[PDB]
Amino acid sequence: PPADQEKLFIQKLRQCCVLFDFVSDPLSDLKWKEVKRAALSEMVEYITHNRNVITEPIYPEVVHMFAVNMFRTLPPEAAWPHLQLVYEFFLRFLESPDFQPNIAKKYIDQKFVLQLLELFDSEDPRERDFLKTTLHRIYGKFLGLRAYIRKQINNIFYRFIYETEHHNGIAELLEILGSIINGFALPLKEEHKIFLLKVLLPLHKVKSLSVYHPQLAYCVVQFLEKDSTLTEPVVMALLKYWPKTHSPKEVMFLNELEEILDVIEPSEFVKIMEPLFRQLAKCVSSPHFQVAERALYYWNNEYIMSLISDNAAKILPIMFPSLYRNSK
Amino acid sequence: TELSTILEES
Repeated sequence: PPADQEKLFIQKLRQCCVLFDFVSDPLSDLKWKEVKRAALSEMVEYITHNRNVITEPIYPEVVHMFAVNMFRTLPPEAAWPHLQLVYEFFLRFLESPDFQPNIAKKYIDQKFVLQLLELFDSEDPRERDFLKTTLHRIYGKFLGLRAYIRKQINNIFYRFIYETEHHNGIAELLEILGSIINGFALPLKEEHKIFLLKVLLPLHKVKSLSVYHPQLAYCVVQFLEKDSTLTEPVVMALLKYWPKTHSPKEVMFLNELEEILDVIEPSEFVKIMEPLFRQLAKCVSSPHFQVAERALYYWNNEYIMSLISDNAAKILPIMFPSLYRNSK
Repeated sequence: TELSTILEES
C-alpha cells in the first residue's frame, strides 16, 4: 500500500544517473564514487533476492539508468567498478522471475539494442562478456526484436568483411548466434540459409580469423546438424577460402573440417569427399610439420575411417597414389 | 557463460 519502498528504489536509480566527477577535491570524488558503488551493490542484492519488487514504474527507471551509464563513447579503464555493477544489475533485472517483457518492450526498443551493439566494439573483454550475456537474454525474451537483432548483427558482419575488417566483438556475437541456430525451426527459413552462405562462410576470408574461429566453426557445424543439405556448399567454400599459402592458419581449417566430418551424413560425404581428400593429401605432404600432424590425426578419428573404408575405391588412390590406382 | 539454446518457435 505505501510506495515508500518503491519510491526509494526510484530515488536510488535516479541517483546513479548523476555523472558528477567532483574533480578539484579528491576526497569528495572518492566519497561520491563510494556512495554510487554502494547504491548499486544495494540494488543488485535487492532485485536478486527480494520478491515482487520490480513493479511497473521501475522498468523505465532501470532502462534509463543503464542508458545514461553504459551508452557512451568508447575510449581508444578505471571506471570499470561502476560499469560492472550496472551490467550485473541490468542482468539481474532481465533474469528476474518477476520481469515482464510485455512492460519492458516499451523501453527495450530498437534504438536501445542498437546502442547496445555499438558497445560490442569495446576493447575490454570483460565488457564484451557482459554484453554477450545481456543481448542473449534480450533476444530470448523479446520476440519483437529478434528480426531486428539478426539484421543489425549482419550489418556489423558485412562491414567487417568488405570494409573496416576491424571489430573487437566478432567472437561474442558469433557465440550468441550459436544458441539461436541450435533452436532454429524444422524447415530452416531462407533468411537463415542466406546468412550461412553469404555471411558465415565469407567470414573465413578475413585475416583476423584466428580470433573468432572457434565460434565461427561452431555456427557452421550447428547449421549442418539442423539441415544436412547445406554440407556441400559449406565444404566447397572452406576449400575455396583454404589458405593456399602453407601457413599455421590452415591448422584451424583442419579443425573446422574434422568437426564437420563428425556430423556429416554418408550421402553428403560422397559428394565432396574427392575435393576434400585432395586438399587433405596436400596437408599430409606439407612442409609445415604442424599442419601435417593435424591432418594425420584424421586417421585416429573412428567415424572418419568408416567413411574411408566405405569409399576406399576413390579415397585411397588420392591419399596414397604410389600404392592404389583407380579406374572405371 | 556457454549461453542456453534460444528456440526460434515454440
